[PDB]
Amino acid sequence: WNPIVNVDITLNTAGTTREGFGLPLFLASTDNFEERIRGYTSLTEVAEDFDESTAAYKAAKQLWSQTPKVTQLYIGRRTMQYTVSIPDTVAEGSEYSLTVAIGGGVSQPFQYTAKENDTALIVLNEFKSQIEASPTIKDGVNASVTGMIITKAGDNDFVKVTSITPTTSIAATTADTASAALASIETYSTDWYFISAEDRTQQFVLAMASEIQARKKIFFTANADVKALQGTDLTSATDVPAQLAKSKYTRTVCLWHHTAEFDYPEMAYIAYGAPYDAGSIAWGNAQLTGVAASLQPANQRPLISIQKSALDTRSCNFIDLDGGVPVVRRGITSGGEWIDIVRGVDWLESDLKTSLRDLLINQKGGKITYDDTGITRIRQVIETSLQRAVNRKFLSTYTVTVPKASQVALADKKARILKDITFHGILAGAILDVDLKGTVAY
Amino acid sequence: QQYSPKDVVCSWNGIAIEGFAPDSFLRLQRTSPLVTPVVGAGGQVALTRNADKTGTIEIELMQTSLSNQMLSAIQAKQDDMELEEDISSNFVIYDPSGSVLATGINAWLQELPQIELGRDQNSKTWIFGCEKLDYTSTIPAS
Amino acid sequence: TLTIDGKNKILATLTPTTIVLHNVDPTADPTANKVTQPVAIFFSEPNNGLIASEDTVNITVPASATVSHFSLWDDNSKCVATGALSSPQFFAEEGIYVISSVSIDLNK
Amino acid sequence: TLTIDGKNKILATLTPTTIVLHNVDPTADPTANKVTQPVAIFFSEPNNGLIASEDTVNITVPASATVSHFSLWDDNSKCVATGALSSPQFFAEEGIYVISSVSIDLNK
Repeated sequence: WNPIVNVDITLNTAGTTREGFGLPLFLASTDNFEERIRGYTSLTEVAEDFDESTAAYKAAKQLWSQTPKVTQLYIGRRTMQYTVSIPDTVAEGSEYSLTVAIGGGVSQPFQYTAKENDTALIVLNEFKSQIEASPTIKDGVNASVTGMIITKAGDNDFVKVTSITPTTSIAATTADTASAALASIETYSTDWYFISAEDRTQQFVLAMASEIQARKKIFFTANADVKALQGTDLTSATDVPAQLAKSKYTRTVCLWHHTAEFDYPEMAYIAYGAPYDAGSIAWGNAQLTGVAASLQPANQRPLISIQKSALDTRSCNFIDLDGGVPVVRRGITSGGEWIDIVRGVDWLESDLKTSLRDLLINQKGGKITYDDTGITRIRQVIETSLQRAVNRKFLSTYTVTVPKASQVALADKKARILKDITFHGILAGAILDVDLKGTVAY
Repeated sequence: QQYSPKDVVCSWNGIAIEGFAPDSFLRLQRTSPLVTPVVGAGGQVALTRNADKTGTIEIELMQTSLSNQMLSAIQAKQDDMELEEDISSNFVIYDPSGSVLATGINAWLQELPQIELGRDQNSKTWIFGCEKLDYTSTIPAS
Repeated sequence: TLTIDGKNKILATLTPTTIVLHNVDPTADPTANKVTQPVAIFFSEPNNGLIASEDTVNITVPASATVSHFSLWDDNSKCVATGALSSPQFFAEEGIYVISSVSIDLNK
Repeated sequence: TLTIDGKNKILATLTPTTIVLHNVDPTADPTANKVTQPVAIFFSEPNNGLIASEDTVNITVPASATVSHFSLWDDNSKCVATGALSSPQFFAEEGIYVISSVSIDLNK
């Protein structure tokens, strides 16, 4: 039974959302949630599995404050390597406990409390035998003896050990150099566009940037080291912004903020252009609400001109305080390309791929034959796909050239291959800064 | 490399419109002249540049041609789509001889054909609009 | 007598990047007995005052070689920490040595 | 040459069931150098003259062994296909070999 009219007012606030190309994903080193890529649709949902001090909640709050709320936020977990070690000496029959959880059906506790003579070890090695004998834990949990590390091996991927008194300490995330983390997350779902991470180590950050550069995504980082605001020559410093610029990585966005360590200001940057469309926006001068200007960690004052110019050399974006209004300036990737161009290009590939997929897979108007008619069909789809870019105010003109059927080698036809299809579009820029040279005041 | 009606191919919305009538089957036309000169009473002449390049593509397919069902099927689908979705796609016309060198940028389906059943087999004329009938040429700016 | 907060806020700056295998126990500054060519080793984030390698590292071991000790190296070509692997081994022929993990720990 | 339809029919009778690794190219005398055990392998239905493995199989290679070649023994103990791996690998200790995918193909 339901009433004729069901009304339920709450003294909540606004937060009308908007949908656009790109869905953020936050690579957090957590322990909850079922498998990778849990997901969340509102700040309350992200708080039902994470605490205030938790890294994921910190990132979620910044991205989801703004004003146009992002439709959905993806949260993925890095595979975990819990390590155990006795911190004290084994005393007679002191009770030791730990609970290993894999998949969903694993809550087996483990007690040994067997050190009558002396252990000086033993207990951990005793656990090794016990941990490999449990009927529901025997497969999936790889352990060692040290001189233990309950990792994962085969089938089951998620592991978690927890105790109260003895230890069950450390995290030591297994996911290595992005690739390992990426390979896992790709298997689950590949519908995310914007990627970030909780880790800030140089080894890891440089690994994601190289790894992201291969696929069609954008990496949003945030660094706070001082060694970047002093060097004016690129091949002099070892700062991550310098490392990115030297490697010429065009799919990695760097935002130099002083809160880069304990907070994730890159989340705010993502939520500025993600809700809107792809390419019909400028990631340049942006009034990111909430986040403050890029402060100096030494003086707690806004960055000076030389420091900003040094940052401009490494292409890492900052937050310039122009008319005393915190404005994210530059709006460029580490590779020297404007962010909107990279996003628009990625959208153009997706739209071209989808539109061309229809003829080949869904056989819209039938299978494409290898003559002047078939090539024309391909040109129409490519031309149509580029036309949407023009209507989107991304491009202004395009020019698609296709090969003539008679000029096609016999080898390609036998292989059922069509190459030498080219298009040449002209971008439409945006005025981000002016220079008014006033004549006089005579 | 002379004009032959057997190589002229037209493609819209990813389909391969074919089965043209033996007589005039394709008819492109701009809806407005390039310039409209205005002549003063004295005799001075000024030119008005028309910022209206829309055109009209008419196709005469014979009724039993399969593309007639394909185009009609698209039209039926396009009526059920919401107002926000697009209903236009570029109208590429290709001819190796270079007789026709015009594109149908943002072409929509304007008018449904008129069925004229008779003793013999007649044609069905599909009329397509366009936002910019762009005339091109093989010769570049040189 | 450091505290976890401390413990962690210390190993974060360590960042070992390279691992070299040795036949015998390293000296004060191991320079000889380097049996395998150095390879990159990606470590992880400190947590509860200990950092461990995240990537299963495979190193080529030449023929007629023995491996019993290792020395981690940083990006400045300065050996950081030294130790012995659990089980040494003799490679009579050309082969590959695998290290599941190495854990720099401060809990004891 | 055969037809696509002809190849599909013919391939539906090979039906490999087990896979055995080898140390030397098993051309002739395929019963020798039987390093591993006959682990079972499952193949799919023929499609465009090509069969592929239904799932990844793990090979329990014994310690101190070298594997460079394999063979697909069928139900009635016949070696129907030899073949080499990427590079001869020395399993100095106990380990398992992962076969991601093995495909029999006639489109050549």
